Amino acid sequence: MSFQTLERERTFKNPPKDGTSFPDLQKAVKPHVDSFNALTNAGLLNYAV
Amino acid sequence: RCHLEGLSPAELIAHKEESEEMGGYFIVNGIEKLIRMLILPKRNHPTAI
Amino acid sequence: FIGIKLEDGDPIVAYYDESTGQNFIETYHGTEPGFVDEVRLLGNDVGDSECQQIHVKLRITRSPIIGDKFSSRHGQKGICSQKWPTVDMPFTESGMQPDIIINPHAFPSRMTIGMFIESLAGKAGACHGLAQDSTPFIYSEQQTAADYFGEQLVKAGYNYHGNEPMYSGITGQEMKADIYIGVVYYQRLRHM
Amino acid sequence: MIIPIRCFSCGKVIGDKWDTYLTLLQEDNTEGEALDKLGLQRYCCRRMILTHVDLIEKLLCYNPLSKQ
Amino acid sequence: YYFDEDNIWDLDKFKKNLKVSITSLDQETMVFEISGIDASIANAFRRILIAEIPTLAFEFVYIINNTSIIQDEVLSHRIGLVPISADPDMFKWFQHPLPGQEATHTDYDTVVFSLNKKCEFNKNAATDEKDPKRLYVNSEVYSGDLIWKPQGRQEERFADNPIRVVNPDIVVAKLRPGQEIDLEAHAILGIGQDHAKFSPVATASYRLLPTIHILSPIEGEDAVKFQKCFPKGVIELEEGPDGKKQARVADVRKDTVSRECLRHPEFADKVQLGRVRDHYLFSVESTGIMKPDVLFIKSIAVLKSKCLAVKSSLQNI
Amino acid sequence: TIRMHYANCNSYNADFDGDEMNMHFPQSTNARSEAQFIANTDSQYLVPTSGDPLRGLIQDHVVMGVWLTCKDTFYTRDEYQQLLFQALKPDETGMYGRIKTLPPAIQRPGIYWTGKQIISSVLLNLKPSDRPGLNLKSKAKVPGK
Amino acid sequence: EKIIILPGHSADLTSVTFQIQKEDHTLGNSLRYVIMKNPEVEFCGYSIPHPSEAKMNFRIQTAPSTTAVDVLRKGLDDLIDLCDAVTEKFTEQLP
Amino acid sequence: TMIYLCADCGARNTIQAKEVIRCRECGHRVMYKMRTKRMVQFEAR
Amino acid sequence: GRLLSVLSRLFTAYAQMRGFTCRMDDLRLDEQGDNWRRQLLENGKSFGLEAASEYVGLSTDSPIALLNANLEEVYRDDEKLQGLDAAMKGKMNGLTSSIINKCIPDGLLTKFPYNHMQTMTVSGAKGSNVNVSQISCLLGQQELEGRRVPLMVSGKSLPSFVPYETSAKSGGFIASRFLTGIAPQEYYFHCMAGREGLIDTGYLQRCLMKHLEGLCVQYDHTVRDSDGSIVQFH
Amino acid sequence: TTVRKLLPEAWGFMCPVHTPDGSPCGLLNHLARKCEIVTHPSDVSQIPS
Amino acid sequence: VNYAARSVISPDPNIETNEIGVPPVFATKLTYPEPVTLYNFNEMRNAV
Amino acid sequence: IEYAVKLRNGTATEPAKVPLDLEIGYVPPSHNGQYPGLYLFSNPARMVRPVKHISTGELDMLGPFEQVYMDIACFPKEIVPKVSTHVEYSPTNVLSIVANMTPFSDFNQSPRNMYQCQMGKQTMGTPGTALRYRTDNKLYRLQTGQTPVVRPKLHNTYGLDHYPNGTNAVVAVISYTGYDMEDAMILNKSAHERGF
Ligand SMILES: [Zn+2]
Ligand SMILES: [Zn+2]
Repeated sequence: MSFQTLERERTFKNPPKDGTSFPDLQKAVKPHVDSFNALTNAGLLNYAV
Repeated sequence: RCHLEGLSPAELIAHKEESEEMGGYFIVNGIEKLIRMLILPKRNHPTAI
Repeated sequence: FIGIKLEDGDPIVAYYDESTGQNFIETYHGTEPGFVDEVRLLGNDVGDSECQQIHVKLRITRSPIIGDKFSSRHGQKGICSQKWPTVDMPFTESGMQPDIIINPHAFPSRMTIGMFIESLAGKAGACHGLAQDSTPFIYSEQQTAADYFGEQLVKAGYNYHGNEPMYSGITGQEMKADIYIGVVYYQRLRHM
Repeated sequence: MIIPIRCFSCGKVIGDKWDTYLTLLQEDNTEGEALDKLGLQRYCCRRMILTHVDLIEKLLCYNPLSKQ
Repeated sequence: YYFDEDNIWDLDKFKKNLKVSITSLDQETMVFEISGIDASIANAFRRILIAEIPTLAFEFVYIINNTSIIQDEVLSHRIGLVPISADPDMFKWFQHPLPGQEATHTDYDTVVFSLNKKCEFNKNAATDEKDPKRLYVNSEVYSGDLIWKPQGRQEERFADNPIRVVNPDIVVAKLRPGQEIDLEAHAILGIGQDHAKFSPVATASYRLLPTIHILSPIEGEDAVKFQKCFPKGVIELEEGPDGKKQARVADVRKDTVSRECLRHPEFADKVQLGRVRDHYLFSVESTGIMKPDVLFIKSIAVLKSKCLAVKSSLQNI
Repeated sequence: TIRMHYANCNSYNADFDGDEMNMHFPQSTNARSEAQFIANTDSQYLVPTSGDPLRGLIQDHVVMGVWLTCKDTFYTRDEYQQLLFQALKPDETGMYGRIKTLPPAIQRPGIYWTGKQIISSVLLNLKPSDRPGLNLKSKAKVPGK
Repeated sequence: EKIIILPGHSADLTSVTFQIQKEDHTLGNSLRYVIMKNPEVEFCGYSIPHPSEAKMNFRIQTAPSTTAVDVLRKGLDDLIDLCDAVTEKFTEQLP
Repeated sequence: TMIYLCADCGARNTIQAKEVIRCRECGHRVMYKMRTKRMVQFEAR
Repeated sequence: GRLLSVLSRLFTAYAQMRGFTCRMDDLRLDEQGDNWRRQLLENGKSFGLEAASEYVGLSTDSPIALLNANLEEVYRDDEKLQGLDAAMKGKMNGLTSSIINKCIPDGLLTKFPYNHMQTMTVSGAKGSNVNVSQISCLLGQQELEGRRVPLMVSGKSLPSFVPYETSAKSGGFIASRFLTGIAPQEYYFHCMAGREGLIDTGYLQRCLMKHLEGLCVQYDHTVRDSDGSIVQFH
Repeated sequence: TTVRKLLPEAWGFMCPVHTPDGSPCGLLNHLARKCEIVTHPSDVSQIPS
Repeated sequence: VNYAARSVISPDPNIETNEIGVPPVFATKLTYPEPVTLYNFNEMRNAV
Repeated sequence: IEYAVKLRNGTATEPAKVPLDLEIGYVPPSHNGQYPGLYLFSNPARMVRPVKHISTGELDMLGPFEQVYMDIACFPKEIVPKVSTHVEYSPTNVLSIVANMTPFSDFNQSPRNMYQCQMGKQTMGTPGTALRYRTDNKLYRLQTGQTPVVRPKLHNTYGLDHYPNGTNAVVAVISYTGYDMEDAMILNKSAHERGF
């Protein structure tokens, strides 16, 4: 493996308009964010009330 | 329920959040608060004690 | 002013009372020279509010000073003791001075052998241009990563045991013993 | 931030050698050893332009005086 | 009480054994060989060459307007590192200003450069190519934009040799539409052991001439492996009608003394790795100020100077 | 930053990572004389728990002492003089006029001193004016084998 | 004050300890290596009290034949002569 | 008066003391102070 | 005090002149001693099951299911655990002391004087022989609070092992050395040992100091407290 | 010597080494690398069927 | 109390096992009384 | 698992007969053991980790109820047939993020690695990129950063190229100075003024 230089540069220079370049990070934080969604959606609060 | 979900790093740069924003904290008074994960016993399984 | 150097006994901001019509002041609690990188006029509310909140972001400079802590990525924390003169430092046959000198009295009783592994791997990957991969539980007891990097380095031309003959910076004449030199990743602490 | 001119270990200045080495990997198809064409005989001042992060081209896209 | 009757000083004899040869010289590189010299004197030579000769380097920076992203002190320091092409001997030292310090400038001490750039958004852009070299104009504050400002007679005294930054190509900072940096730099004579920016030589080191000598002649594969052990050139495979192959040291100077052969089990008995005790191989690399030969001559000159100064004060008492 | 010697590390047991200290100074003359004579660092060599001394040299000193002391060592006149002076530095201490040495252990084909001669020499340099030299036999740490 | 006599000097001015100001081994080691080339030197060793300052305590002990000032004088001179020989030779090498 | 920078719109606002604070062109309610030209001197260490 | 100071600066200067470093090869054993380690480990490849069958009472060629029932029956209790592990620990320790006695004095590359780590160890400077043993030979049994690795409900030491696994590899004994590296299954138990050593890691000084304030040595050499009453003579 | 011990049911679930030292040593442990938490249940009617 | 500083320590092998090397800052900020006799007069006067 | 490999790919994605989240806590019987009983759980908020089911070649998820009863091999090499029913994706999958981002972490005595995590969480690196709009109390940023020469691959995968925390130093282990004992260390003056 080599340091992704051209990747890193043509990453920085033009930020990606498609999606997050590092999905593993979003997955790493996935717990809380999905907790919030399942709160609002997923008929969670409506069950509580 | 934020205006940042689904956003690509590009428009995140259009706002003043870094390219790989994570989300996961409630912003109160400005300071990044967070609810810790805590361990409970198992759901609904009768445990011996 | 934006970017003006402050000191301790120095006003930062000035507000006056309306009724009394007298100016008050705010001094810099901190006790090190700090500048100001930007000041921010916080709209106090939804609107229709005079600027009742201001935000100053002071930038403090901390070069590596005597008494601060360094650590490789092995828990091998150290302390900046004297900042030796660059000429009194020894040198390789190529001559580049050792940017950081640590002691051999740290590795026994600390078992930080992966440090030596990382050192050799760095010495190789730097020369060839390789991003040395070091994922745990790849290298087996059949071939030690030691021997793999030893191949890398003997290909580089250096010693297989990472050693390198050094001349005393102060006496000039070489040491009786070869010396271990590599390229570790050092980050700085902030506890100081 | 920026490529640190006058490397720590070596005494060679390298700050000039950043975009000149970038457009070697970029369009010369040679791997990192294009720096050998640059003339970094050691490894010391060599390991800088190799694994230097040029984060500042991403920090600069944050002008609040962007007028837009 | 012992002098050994051979530790004597004989300027004639020392000089008659002393031999110099300049292997390679350039504008920036130099390597040469000295002989019949003790460790102390070569040590001292490296010692002066590294730090102990003065050289113009930016010291103060009067900032005028800097709205950039890089912090000011960082900008100042980074500039404080770019070299400066000017005769270091055509100057007179800066008397560091004690309290009562303001008026301590002249035109025989220091030099001033300046820069001021506001990256304007370039309107000739077709579409979005975040180069951004072509999207914006003057986005990169290089070293080629630190213009020397003459100070009186300087303009005339160096009219034959106009002073400039020796590398007009370094990128000093980076800018974007709206922001600006404006400042001027003050550069004086300073000695390396005061600040590294005053060390003129990029890299100065000397190697004791290593000697490689086999005791027993190796043969065939061991000869092949042996030549393969050390870098190429140092070992020749002996073209032997008697026997088939031996190895001999062609040029011990190309050799790196990494001591790889000694690692192999069987080779350990054949060869011994000594080093010449008296012969030195200097490798000199200045930065942009002076030519390495002038560096060498100036260094020894300064050592003579220090000898003379101690001598003069010794005469005093 | 306040600087002290290693040999005090052990007694203060401080790990020299940042652990700060209090630095006191007696005002009167009697208190300073008392600190100077009774509780001077030099008068704290045997801990009170048992007679075992705790102040003394550490990893680097014991290491290179082992190396140098080994009989395989040798020194020309240059090394011997430079090293003897380097250890002495009497001026920073005072109380001493001139340095005395020993003859070389070997003379032919060349003069050479051994590190063991060196230790003897330094021990001689501090020999009190009239205090008989030291005679002693005691086990070393490194086993003989 | 460039070079000063320290108060540990012998009455006979045979064991004086020169204290060179604003100097380090650059001159020290060369000086001593030259001095050890003098048969009339019984002792020659340099040190440094502390690197933070630039002071080098120097030492000369010699036979009662000649004192230390002349010894240091001639040693400096011989070293300068070495400098000149080196310079001359090297300069002659290149054109 | 004072001259500031509308954070988002990036527009000089020229607001005065004891005044409602907001961008005049877009309506933003956060504004930085511009950096005037102020003599500051640094060592190169 | 002077003598200490001068010896200090002395060895200091010697450090400037000579040089001393702990390079890599001072850990890599000789291939002869390397395969010595190999032979002895391959021998002890089955010691664990040996001590197991012995302590339980069955023989080494006993049926697998019989020993299975026995082991399940064993470490539902704890005393049975204590005795079993005690046996296993003595056994592994015998093996360990064995291969250590064989390798470290001569199996490694360069001999005592030139080996810079042998020096820093045997000279009392820093480290010990157990350190070179671990780094260069093996790690041994991982005594955590006495016995060893604890057994989970299914009695398997680890989801890497089968239940009622007997091999010392699953018994907290691991063979690898630091020099080459350790296997994940070993890494886990070793982490357990370390972090246990962590969680294992002054009011008396106002008790034993309270009544012991005075206790001074009066001139008559009859040591009292300051009130007048004796505590000791001489 | 309670839960503060690393009882060996964490292999791949929560990191062995990643844990502060001092008093809160052992108490707070971080998750392993890949271990997720399912947060969105599903219908299981076909499970009893 | 008064006349007692508080600082971080770093070791040093050059100085002494006895003496402690102190930065000049404290030498300035730590002072103590001294009667003046006739013979110590020149020292004290110089310090003044 | 089978319907999983179907629904993932082109196969029609019906309401899953048997979703992946559900954990099958089959508890074999034994004296003085856990009360044996099949235990199917579909509740959210459970610890669930993936491995590869060895019979098929597909993904598998289970929680800390089947672990204690499952023979999951650590290595494709370790598998003993007819008993070992699962294989770890990789031993990597046992460590956390920061502890995994550790050169040859399987070498040092574990307390060192533990200090390594606890202190490396306290490093003077970049805390992010968008600093201009951070209203925090105290942040810390280091000016001249570079990625290591030695690294685990996941340091590139996880996008750690965008938060360097240190540099790469020319280290030489040597007892030369005499000031670097009791763990102490020296810093080359030149490399320090040069922007260390
Ligand atoms: Zn370099
Ligand atoms: Zn606005």
